[PDB]
Amino acid sequence: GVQVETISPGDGRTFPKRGQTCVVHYTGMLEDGKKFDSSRDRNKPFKFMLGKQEVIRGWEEGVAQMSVGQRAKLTISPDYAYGATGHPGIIPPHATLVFDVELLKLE
Ligand SMILES: CO[C@H]1C[C@@H]2CC[C@@H](C)[C@@](O)(O2)C(=O)C(=O)N2CCCC[C@H]2C(=O)O[C@H]([C@H](C)C[C@@H]2CC[C@@H](O)[C@H](OC)C2)CC(=O)[C@H](C)/C=C(\C)[C@@H](O)[C@@H](OC)C(=O)[C@H](C)C[C@H](C)/C=C/C=C/C=C/1C
Repeated sequence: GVQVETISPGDGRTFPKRGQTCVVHYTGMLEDGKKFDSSRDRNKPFKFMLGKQEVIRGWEEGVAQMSVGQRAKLTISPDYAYGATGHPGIIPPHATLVFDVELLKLE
């Protein structure tokens, strides 16, 4: 599944609702491997709508349990990421992913 380890705590009260836009900064890497993506490097936060199957399961369930201002290490097993197929040209089959995700605001 997805393990969530807090890097910095949020307010512990303001959690995303289903259908709400989450505004996040993230860095993604293969577990004990190469960094493949970082929204911080392009200086523009990433946005997705929760409960719309817009992102991988590990992100859906991981961000759902985070409060505003929280920064966490998400360790996402293959079944909650890109599984046996992988993501063409970037993520190989059976890849465990590690994301550093900070929940900046809700809109
Ligand atoms: C250039 O950068 C890419 C993202 C890259 C792709 C490759 C991966 C390594 C990665 O580097 O991100 C990455 O770090 C990663 O794994 N991500 C992105 C950060 C959130 C978690 C994860 C993810 O789920 O990506 C996502 C993953 C790759 C595919 C989805 C996985 C869940 C599954 O249910 C979806 O089926 C549909 C497909 C990509 C996204 O986060 C984007 C935003 C969402 C989609 C494309 C779909 O949800 C789509 O559905 C029609 C939409 O509703 C969108 C909003 C419609 C508009 C027009 C499309 C915008 C496309 C944006 C693409 C962006 C910014």
